[PDB]
Amino acid sequence: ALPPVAKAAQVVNQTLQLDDSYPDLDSYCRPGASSDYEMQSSDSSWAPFHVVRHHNIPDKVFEHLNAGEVFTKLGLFAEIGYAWASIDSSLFLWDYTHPNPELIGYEEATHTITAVALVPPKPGVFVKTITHVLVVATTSEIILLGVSATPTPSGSKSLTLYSTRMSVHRGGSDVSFIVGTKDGRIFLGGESDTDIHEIFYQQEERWFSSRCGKINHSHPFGSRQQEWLRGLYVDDTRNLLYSLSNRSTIRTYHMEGPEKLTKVIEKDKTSCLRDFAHMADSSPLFTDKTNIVALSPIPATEASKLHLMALTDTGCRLFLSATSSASYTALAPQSMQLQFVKFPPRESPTRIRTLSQLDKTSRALDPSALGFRFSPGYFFDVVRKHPNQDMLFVSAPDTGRIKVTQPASALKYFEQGTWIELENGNRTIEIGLTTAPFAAAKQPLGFGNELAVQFDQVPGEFAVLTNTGVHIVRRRRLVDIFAKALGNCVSASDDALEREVRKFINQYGRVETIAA
Amino acid sequence: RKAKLLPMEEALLP
Repeated sequence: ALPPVAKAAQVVNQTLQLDDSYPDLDSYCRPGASSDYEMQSSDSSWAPFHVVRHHNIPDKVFEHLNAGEVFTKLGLFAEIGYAWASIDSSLFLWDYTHPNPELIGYEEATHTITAVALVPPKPGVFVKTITHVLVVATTSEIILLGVSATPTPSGSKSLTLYSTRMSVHRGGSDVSFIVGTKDGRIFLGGESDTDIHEIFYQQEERWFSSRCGKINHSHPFGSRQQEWLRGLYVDDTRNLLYSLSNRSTIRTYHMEGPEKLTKVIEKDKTSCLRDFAHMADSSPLFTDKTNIVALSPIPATEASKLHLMALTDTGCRLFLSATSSASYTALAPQSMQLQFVKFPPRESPTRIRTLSQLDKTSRALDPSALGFRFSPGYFFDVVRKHPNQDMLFVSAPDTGRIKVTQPASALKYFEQGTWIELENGNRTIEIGLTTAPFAAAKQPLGFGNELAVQFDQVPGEFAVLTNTGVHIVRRRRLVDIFAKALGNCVSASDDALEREVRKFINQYGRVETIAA
Repeated sequence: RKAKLLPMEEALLP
């Protein structure tokens, strides 16, 4: 009754639905806590990440850096494969993928540069060939430059700069953090206070309005205690903006319009600690002495409830939900609550290979100085136990185990982890994604299915900027691990393969293993 | 080498 190709198409349709039923983040990070890790040696074929190459800082940048009179700073434009260095009032960009790069110098600025960022342009403003806007903040003003990052035959963007006549006086508030939205909105913050500013700009000059303006969205007044920002974070999928303060206060702002920004949540460390105390498992790794060192937004495509990850200096990952009071009038949330905690692993890095309760006391990630999360959960933590050498903890969801876990009530935040050692003197500065953002589906269910996209998009790669160079870290897929493991079985017995294969079956299941 | 800054005329339309 039903011919071959139609029968096989039925199998495809049911297989597509099976891959798109991969558990969403909310489902395996339910209220509670977890310490589930399988640690892998960095030199192992089972390593979830590994360093593929490194790019030294050009010698000319070292000449300028050591010629610094007062202030210097480094940063990453990982989206286009560029890095930058500021020396006092001078800025230098370069393509770090190029073996002998030329330095793009920009020295028009009159005062010390305090922040630099590469953001999308405002639509309908610039010629289509302008791909980005370069924001340069000094102690006196903020400067906008047009950017065209067109790809070259070699695979590294060609960068040319355009003047704009767009600039505004800074004012009294320091600018150390610049972030941009998908639509080209530019937000500013710094180390003077917790105020958030926005830069507006338009093509036409008017007699009653300049081409470029600046406004303070915080509208402060009266008595104000000392407090400033540690970072700004954007989530376009929810039209939200987050700030982290030096007191570990998390503020949430909603973009109710193309020119509006409204503060909708303010959650201090005490509130986080109160939520934590109401959880079943309390821990000495999170107290009133603990600092939150970084935030990472979680987009709505990845999870409905969990909006935000917060990293403590003890290495705890705090996952916070946010909820609106109502269901209709984007809808702004009005509450934020600490729901789930991923506690640190226990295994420390070792030169020699060393040999079920919730582990809520590990110090392996203490102190955590910098932290980053990328969908579907790739986690980088800069652990600074010693003041000269950084250790990099890198982990990923155990996609294979999460996909096979049954029933749904048994789902936990299983992870594969590893330690990547940086040489003595390497101080990590920034980590950015070099490939396209990960997404296996368009909604939380199916979103995190790494297995499904092994052959549709290249493995994620991450540029780790240090004070000596840029290191490229690459995510390894099942097929990469399987191929590497088999490569070690080439010189062994019939039973040597069967043993290695059984490791894969016990983690990924038989079908996924045979498919690899 | 100081980067050549092409003019605003090309940059913004129309």
